[PDB]
Amino acid sequence: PLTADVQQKLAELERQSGGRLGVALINTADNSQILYRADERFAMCSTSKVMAAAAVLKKSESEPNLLNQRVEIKKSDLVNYNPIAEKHVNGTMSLAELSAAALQYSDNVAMNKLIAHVGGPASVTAFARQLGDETFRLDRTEPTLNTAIPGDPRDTTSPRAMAQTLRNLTLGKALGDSQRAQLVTWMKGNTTGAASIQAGLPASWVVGDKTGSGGYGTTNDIAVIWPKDRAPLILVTYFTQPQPKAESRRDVLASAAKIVTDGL
Ligand SMILES: *C(=O)C/C=N/[C@H](C(=O)O)C(=O)CCO
Repeated sequence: PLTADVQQKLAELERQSGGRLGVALINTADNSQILYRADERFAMCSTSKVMAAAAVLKKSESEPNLLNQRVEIKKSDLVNYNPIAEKHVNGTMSLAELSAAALQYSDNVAMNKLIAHVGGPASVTAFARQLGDETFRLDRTEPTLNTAIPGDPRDTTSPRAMAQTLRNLTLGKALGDSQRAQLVTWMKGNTTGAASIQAGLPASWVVGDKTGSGGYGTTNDIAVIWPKDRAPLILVTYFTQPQPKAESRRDVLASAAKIVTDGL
């Protein structure tokens, strides 16, 4: 996986941080991968929002507007973490606005609206299947999909599956050129990821990422990364802990990112 003192470094990091670490890096320069527990299941938490927004982008390829469609925001709709959907109670938001809100502020009402709109969690899972992702499963809505209970396969995927899917979505041809560019723009505009993968990368590198967090101190990040003068990287870092109310460890994701981008 590079020696494998990248593997030894990740093993150290995992053990030192006392949780379970999952990493999948794809280097598009030569198609190489660095994998650490990349076939184990992890709770996606808010990183699942990329798949929901992508499912909507894919449907917009056959429903030419779609992104302009308005969605009512109700008082009762508040799950709550929803920093954007609140400024529109008893108003509406477009699907474009809900996508942006879900992806860039991790708005949980926005996620629920995306899920509802494609047909529920099973239809988000079906979109993943149509992409050839056989591992992704979305089972619940916000906020329960973030429980992240050990042994619970609901709302999980593997780092390898999520890295390949994210590659196909942001760089490959899973989406139309227009829709791919929209997804990349949204993720590049993320506001929640400065302390996660980005914290472990040279400051000049451009990152589009989606974080996630949940029970058991689950701390996640999935990213497309353009180091300059370099071919892009896809990096998935998933991290979960054993105590139910463990605190977030976004620094572990930053360290994982440093480790696997070393030599690059
Ligand atoms: C996506 O990762 C955002 C979700 N965070 C969840 C929530 O919906 O409340 C949690 O933080 C659960 C407890 O950490």
